[PDB]
Amino acid sequence: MINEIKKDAQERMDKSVEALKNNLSKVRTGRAHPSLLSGISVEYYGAATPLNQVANVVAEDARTLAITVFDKELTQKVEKAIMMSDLGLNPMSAGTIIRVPLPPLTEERRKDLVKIVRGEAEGGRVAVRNIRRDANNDLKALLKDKEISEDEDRKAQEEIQKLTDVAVKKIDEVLAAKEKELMEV
Repeated sequence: MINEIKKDAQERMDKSVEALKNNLSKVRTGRAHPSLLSGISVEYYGAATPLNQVANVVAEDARTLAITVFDKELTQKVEKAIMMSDLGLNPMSAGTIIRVPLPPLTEERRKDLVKIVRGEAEGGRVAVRNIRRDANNDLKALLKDKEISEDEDRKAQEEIQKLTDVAVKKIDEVLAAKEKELMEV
């Protein structure tokens, strides 16, 4: 059962990492990231529809987003949706294209978002550490039931340790990159 425990821990940590990245993607920076608008929804033929199903979102340049609405009848609803997302964005349209510049961060706002991303990172780290703790306890149960040897338990913990260190390093790197962007003035 050691292998099942290791694989489980690995899948759980990998997903904790993805969860962190997803969360950070919702944090606006001075740089263009189509992902920032992933949560945008527009009323289409009576139903709340994802932005990506009614338009393509691309980075025109490092600091500008370009949104092309496929149906000309949706351009203004899309634009309004963006203004409603309260991201401090000023979308401007023409035809089916909505240009959305990414404005620079004010000092006060930069320090606030840094706090937020560093806090999210810490959450990812505690998540991964909870998984290591949960996996190591599962190994202990086996050891104590005499299902695995002490040496197998110790080797397993070592592996768990490595999965932990990698996940945490991944989290630290993702944080660094995000802070680097936030520090851009």
